[PDB]
Amino acid sequence: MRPDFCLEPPYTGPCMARIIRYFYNAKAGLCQTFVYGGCRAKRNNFKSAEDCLRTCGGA
Amino acid sequence: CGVPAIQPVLSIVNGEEAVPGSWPWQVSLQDKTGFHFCGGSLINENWVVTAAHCGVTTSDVVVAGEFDQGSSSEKIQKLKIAKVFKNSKYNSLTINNDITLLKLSTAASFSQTVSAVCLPSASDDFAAGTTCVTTGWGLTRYANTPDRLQQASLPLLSNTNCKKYWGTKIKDAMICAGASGVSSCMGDSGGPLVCKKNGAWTLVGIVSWGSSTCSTSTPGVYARVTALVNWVQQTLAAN
Repeated sequence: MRPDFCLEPPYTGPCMARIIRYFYNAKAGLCQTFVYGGCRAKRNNFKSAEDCLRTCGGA
Repeated sequence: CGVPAIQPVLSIVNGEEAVPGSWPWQVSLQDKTGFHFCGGSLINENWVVTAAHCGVTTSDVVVAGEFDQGSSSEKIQKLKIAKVFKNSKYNSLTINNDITLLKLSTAASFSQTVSAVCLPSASDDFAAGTTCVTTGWGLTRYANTPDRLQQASLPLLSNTNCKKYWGTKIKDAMICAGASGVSSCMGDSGGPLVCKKNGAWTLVGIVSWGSSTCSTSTPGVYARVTALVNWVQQTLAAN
């Protein structure tokens, strides 16, 4: 089992930055990159693929 | 400050390509690989002002004198960051007080394409309806960033009119502009919103947040420099 936040689609947020973050994609089983706006990040938002896989792998 | 050696020509979503080097204070904030994540403005040879949510670190670099990010031959200045001064009052929940200062390791070499923007006085009053300009390499369509620097003219909005849309999300260190057919977008954050003060381009806002789809009919929100300039001056004086 894994946290439900791992199943949420990536959330860019309202800020206008172009920051590379990782999110777990349950459809592929891998952590993918996405553009984060810089504020109000949801939990399926990681600074590294490793952090993401350790938190959401297998969801 | 505020006087480009190369004059801009004005007729970011629905903006236009800027005249190369016409916004000399505009810098690109990039990681160690050259990836652009935010914009910023030079306020002097050793300091850059940007947004706090950009999360700049001493591992990132300030790129000055740039126009075409797709041109490897274009001459630019890659400047290292010595220290990052994030306003301690930055609210990560409301996004208020969204400003950060970057102290460069080595001073930038001012020239025809690299110079500073002017800072306003805390008591300056830039009236609603005033036509200002914002620039940056943010998305032009809500997608990859445009290679060449973009610009857009847009009006400042009264807090009353801005709140007609954003309501109580508008805080005291924020100023709105836009909802006029143009919009800042991913990659523009930290960049400048400038208006002329006695003929000199002065930093009135710092790209912060807004429509999650970069809608051109919605007010764009910027960090209000007049409400944060005293903090800027105090930081420079102590460093």
